[PDB]
Amino acid sequence: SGLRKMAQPSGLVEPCIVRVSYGNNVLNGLWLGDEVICPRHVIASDTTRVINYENEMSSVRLHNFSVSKNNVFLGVVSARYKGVNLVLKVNQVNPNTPEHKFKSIKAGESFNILACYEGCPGSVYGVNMRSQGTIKGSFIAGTCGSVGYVLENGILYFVYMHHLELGNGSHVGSNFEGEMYGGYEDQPSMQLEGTNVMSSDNVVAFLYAALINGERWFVTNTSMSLESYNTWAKTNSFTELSSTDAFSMLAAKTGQSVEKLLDSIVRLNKGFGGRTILSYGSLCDEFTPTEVIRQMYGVN
Amino acid sequence: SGLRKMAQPSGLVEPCIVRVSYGNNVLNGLWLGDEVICPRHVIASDTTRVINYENEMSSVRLHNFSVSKNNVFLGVVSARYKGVNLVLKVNQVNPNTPEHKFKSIKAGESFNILACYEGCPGSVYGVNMRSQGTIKGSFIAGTCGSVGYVLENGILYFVYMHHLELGNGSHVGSNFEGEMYGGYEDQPSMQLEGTNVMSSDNVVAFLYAALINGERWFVTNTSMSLESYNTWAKTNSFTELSSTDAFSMLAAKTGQSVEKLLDSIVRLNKGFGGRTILSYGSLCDEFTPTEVIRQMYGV
Repeated sequence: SGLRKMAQPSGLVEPCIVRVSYGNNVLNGLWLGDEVICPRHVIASDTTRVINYENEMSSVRLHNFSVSKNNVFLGVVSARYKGVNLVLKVNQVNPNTPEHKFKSIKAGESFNILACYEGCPGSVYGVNMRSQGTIKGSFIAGTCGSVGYVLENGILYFVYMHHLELGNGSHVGSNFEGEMYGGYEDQPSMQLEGTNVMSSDNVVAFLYAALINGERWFVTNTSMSLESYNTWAKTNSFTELSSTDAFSMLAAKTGQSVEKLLDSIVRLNKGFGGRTILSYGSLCDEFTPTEVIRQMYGVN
Repeated sequence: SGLRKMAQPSGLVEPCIVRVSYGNNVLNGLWLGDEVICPRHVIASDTTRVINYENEMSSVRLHNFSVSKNNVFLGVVSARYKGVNLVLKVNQVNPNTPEHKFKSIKAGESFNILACYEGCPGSVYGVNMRSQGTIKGSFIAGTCGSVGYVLENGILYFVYMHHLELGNGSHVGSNFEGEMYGGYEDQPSMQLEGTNVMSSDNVVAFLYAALINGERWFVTNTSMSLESYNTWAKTNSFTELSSTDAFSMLAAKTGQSVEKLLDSIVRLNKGFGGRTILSYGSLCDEFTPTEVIRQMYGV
């Protein structure tokens, strides 16, 4: 069973998705307790040109918001910005609010996206946060407000809320404190993403998955120390490898030390030639050590 | 923008998942009404040797089954085989049984898998049915009994239950009528998969997505008519293309009419020459035209 991207189940999250419209703008929000959070650009008069958010808020009329789960309509009793998110106090507590926390995702970490269309959950898939604070997902007009979440040992953390797409196609969102990942502005502007730095952690994990799957052609039987690799990485847009401790059970299971995979990376970064790994034509950094271990052995 | 294999939400299915054990075997079952369905091989006293299902059925002792949700067990009142599925009547109705239907998936069609580990929902991902009736999923020991479903216009359909993995890594399961997709036997035998036939309409969809996503290297100053492509298709493990009717909007926004993409397929089959398309080193037939259209400019 090769390496494919998965999402954790979505059932705890689905009951919290609501439809939010204001003016001609429609998107999704997240309903926990007596509050609904959604991108603040929903109250903007024209999201196509620069927005003066202070003015849009001063002119705001609460009864112009339409917030709904299905046939359930939520009166908005107040609205305030919390960074790039709008927080709407509403007249009903969501009876299906799951127990949860909030946290921010770091470069190289994976999480789940529940893509929603006008208030209706549509799909779910796994993503991985890139160094510049963007993700390579799949969002179309109307998916703003979609929610990113991760479950860790029974704890549900909400971690992302979708805002916009960069000119280069990458996707940008915020955490629930309202800080935009990557620092990008919620405006129609020419901001650039910048150069992305590959996660060595995840690429080493990708190669272990390939070994476990029966592909070993990139195996060198020559090992590169963690220090030599790290100096090489600072100069080739890859992150410094923490320690080799995260791969202990993977190295034991395949018989390949991390240092041999490090040597494989330096060589494979030159180019796969006419060969592939897990059907990819180049190194993949989308899978974390923990994703691979669960997917390959399932002990989580 | 962007193309990813996605799955439809699992909230309706998760409450139906249960742990079913018997002997040294532990796998998953689907709990609907007062019945639990699971792969009948959970009854095998020895899974390393050919299984005689009549004998395992004759000597069954209902008390040896253990069926539970969370740490809560259910009583097994009876057990019968329905094709390769084991059906167990239990002493209790699932109060969370969603409204549902059952249907069979055809070659080239996509559906969702809710991968489960010994009674517990662990992950959700989309798959697509191969010509020989198998899927390329990610199932590891303990995920047998995982469930395949599809949502269409608000109607939930259960379509697959996972049984086993063939020597070549391909995955085999049955429908809810108890028929194994592809007619494979539910035995620990070394049966082969058979020649895999690539779905053409899905490959064109994929190439269209690559165009929309910005890759053009594979597009050339050429066109291969519907009729001639369908001819090459027949002797090169590829299906026939009914019409170009499905691609109107894709062909319209990319500016590449279908017959040009058909030409690309014929020429990529021999290798990408080291290049990639949406990151893959070979052609992908895992996405249907509808799946791609909905993700490209939105429905």
